[PDB]
Amino acid sequence: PLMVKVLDAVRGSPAINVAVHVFRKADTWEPFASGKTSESGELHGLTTEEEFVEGIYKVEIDTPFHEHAEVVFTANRRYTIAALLSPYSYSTTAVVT
Amino acid sequence: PLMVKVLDAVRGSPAINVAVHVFRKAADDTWEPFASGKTSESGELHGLTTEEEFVEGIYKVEIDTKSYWKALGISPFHEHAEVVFTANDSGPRRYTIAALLSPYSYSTTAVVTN
Amino acid sequence: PLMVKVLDAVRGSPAINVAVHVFRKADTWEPFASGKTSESGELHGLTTEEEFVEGIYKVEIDTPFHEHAEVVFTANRRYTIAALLSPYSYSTTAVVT
Amino acid sequence: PLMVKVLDAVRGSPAINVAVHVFRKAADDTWEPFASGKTSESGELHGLTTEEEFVEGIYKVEIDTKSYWKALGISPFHEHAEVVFTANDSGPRRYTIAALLSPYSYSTTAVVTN
Repeated sequence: PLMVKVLDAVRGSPAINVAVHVFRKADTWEPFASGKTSESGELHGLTTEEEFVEGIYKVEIDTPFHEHAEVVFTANRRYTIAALLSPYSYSTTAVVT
Repeated sequence: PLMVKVLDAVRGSPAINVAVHVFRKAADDTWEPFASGKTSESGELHGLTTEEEFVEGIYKVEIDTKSYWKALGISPFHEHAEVVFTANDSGPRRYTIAALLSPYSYSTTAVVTN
Repeated sequence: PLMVKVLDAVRGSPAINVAVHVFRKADTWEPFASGKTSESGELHGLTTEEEFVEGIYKVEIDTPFHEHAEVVFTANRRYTIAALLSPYSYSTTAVVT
Repeated sequence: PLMVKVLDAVRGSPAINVAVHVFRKAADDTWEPFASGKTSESGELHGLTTEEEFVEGIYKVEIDTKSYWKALGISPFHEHAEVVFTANDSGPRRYTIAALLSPYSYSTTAVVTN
């Protein structure tokens, strides 16, 4: 029900072996799921539909400048959270089907 | 030293009266409130901080986009647009966080000057 | 060797049934390939590796404001041209593997 | 009535001295040269046209990004960043084309004011 795809805007490639942390809003953040992006820049199998209940979720992407993406959304369909990384910028898109 | 500029990609206009919250990471890893405001008619927010108070650290900028879109009659995806970055670790710099907003997508760009 | 994916940033969905025209630089533009995006917002089978030779290509995406994406690049790997559409903005990303 | 602003997402800075070419579609569907210039130290380009000459029509803005990146020591994907749009079909408006550049990605946003 939830997938994450990370792309590298400098190289035009998947961002590989990037640590991704997913949190669910308790109201502090409690760890929900995590992994490292694959060769395709993807992270699948983070959760099941049974455990991916309604609530607020945060996707953190931990890769001369340090910045960090934090994607916060209400969920519950299938969700793809895409992020495109640059040294001084990122973009994120949600595809909900 | 710290400003925020927000554009609306649905209207092709500045995003006006968008709430922005800035936090700074404290030594014990909590987020302390640092500054807040709302964007002007030009989609800009100035006066968040002074050079004295904007010390080296890790800062989190949250742009309250859900409230913005809903007031426009759009049901958006994200709660906020958010970015975390390290500031002033090579001495004082001036930072503009430039955000481009769509209901299901956003970008945040740091424009850093010396 | 060449695929195109179109997304809708207002709806968080594939952009479906959007006409896409591909041109190759002759130096005017001559039609190289075209189609309409599928249910997944994708356009596959535009060309074969044999015919996708080195050169300059242009991908045109024809969907109170009218604007139009034109993505121009030198090719020749596999190329994914992604575009994300908004009423007054678009983004495009190239993933080359 | 027509300005261009360009940011560099690799350097987190304005994109300076980037060539920009604007074209207008003629009645017989050819593209006629309309205006050109280079961005300033602030990444901005003004003075492309006057209100008189910026009539209703379809305009194409090309930002010469390949030359820009290569001078920086980056091998980019695109030849240019390009956008085609209809201008002034509801009477005169002022347009800013705001571009955000990375080697393998860009966005172009029209900020339209009355």
